[PDB]
Amino acid sequence: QRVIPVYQVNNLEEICQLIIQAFEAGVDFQESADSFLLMLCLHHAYQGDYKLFLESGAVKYLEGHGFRFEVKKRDGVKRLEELLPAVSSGKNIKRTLAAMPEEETTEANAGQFLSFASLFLPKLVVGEKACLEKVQRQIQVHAEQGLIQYPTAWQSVGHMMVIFRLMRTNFLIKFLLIHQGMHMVAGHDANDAVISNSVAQARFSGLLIVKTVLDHILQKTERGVRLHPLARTAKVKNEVNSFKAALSSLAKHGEYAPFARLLNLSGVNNLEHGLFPQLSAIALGVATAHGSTLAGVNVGEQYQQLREAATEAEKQLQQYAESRELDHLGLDDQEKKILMNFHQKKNE
Amino acid sequence: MPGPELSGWISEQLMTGRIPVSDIFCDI
Repeated sequence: QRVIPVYQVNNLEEICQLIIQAFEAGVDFQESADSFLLMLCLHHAYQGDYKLFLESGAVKYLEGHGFRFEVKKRDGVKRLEELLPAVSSGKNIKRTLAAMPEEETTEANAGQFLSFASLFLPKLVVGEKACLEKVQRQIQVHAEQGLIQYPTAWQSVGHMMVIFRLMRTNFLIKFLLIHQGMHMVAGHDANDAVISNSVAQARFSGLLIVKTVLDHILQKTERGVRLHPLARTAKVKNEVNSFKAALSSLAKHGEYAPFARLLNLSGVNNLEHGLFPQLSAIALGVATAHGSTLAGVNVGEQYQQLREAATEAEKQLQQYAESRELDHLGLDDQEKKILMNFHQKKNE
Repeated sequence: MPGPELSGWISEQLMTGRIPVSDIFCDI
C-alpha cells in the first residue's frame, strides 16, 4: 500500500517548469514522479490550493482506493535535485539532472504537458505505434483546428515514447487526467478542452468489442429492450452467468467503468470476447443475419456451427415478427393471409 | 420490428452501472 509524499512550496511555477524540463530531458523518475505530477496537476487544475485539492473528489477516491498522501512543507527551494532525497537510483537520476543544460528553456506550462499527455490516452492501451500515430494525427488535427500549438521539441519520437512509457507505467497521472476530463470539466481554457476531448475519446478504450457483442446479445422490442432469447438457451447458461457477474463486477466501478481497461481496474480482466466464445459466436451470428458484420471477433471452428445456426435462428425470428406485426394493423383475414404469403414469397 | 440495439446506449448504461445488469439479465 504505497504512500505518496506531496510537497508544499511558495513558487510552484518554477518547480513545474523545472519538472517539464526534466521530462523534456527524459529523466526516469520512479517514486517522485507521482509527487511531481501531483504538483503539475495541482498548479494547473487546482490552482495550487492544497486544501481544495485534498478536499476534491479525486483525492478522496484515490485515498479510498489505497494510494494515500502526506504533506511536506519545503518553502526554500530553487533547484529540483534537493526535493528527491530517497536513495534508490537517486545519484543516477541526479547525474541525469546535473547533466541538463540550465541555459535553454521551452515555453510550455503544466496544462500543455498535461494536455499533451492526455493526447496519448485513447489508443494508449492498444499499441505503442498505434498510440503514437494517433497522438501525431490528433496533434495535426488540433493544429489544423488551431486549438493549440505544441512545442516541435515534443513531437520528437523518443519524447513521445518516453511520455508513452510514463503514461503506461504510471496510474495517478491517468486517473487525474481522466478525472479532470470527465468530472470537473469547468473553465474556459484550451488545454482543459483538449484534455476533456481526449478523455471523451478514450471512453471504452479496449472494450469496444465486448461492448458491441453485448449490443448484439441485447434485443430491441415493442416492450423495451430485452436479453436475446438465443442467449437464454440452456447450453450457454453458465457463460451467460459468468458474463453477467463479470459485467456487474465492471459496472460496480461507476462513471469510471469506460476507463476500466486503461486504469486496469479490478474486474476488467474478466471481460474479453475470447472468454465468451458461445456468446461472441451468437452475437456474430445475429449480426451476420441482420447483414452487418462484427469487428474483432474471430470465431472458433467448433463454434462456426453455432454461429451458422444462430444466423438462421435470428433470420427466422425476424421473419416470424412480420406476421405478428401484420396482426396489429387493421385488415381482413384473407388480406393478412395474402400478405404473409407475400412474405413467404419474398423470403423464398 | 425487433433487432439488436446498435446504438450502444444500453450497453453503455449497463457497463456504467446506470442500469443494473439484473434488470436485463433475468433467469426467472
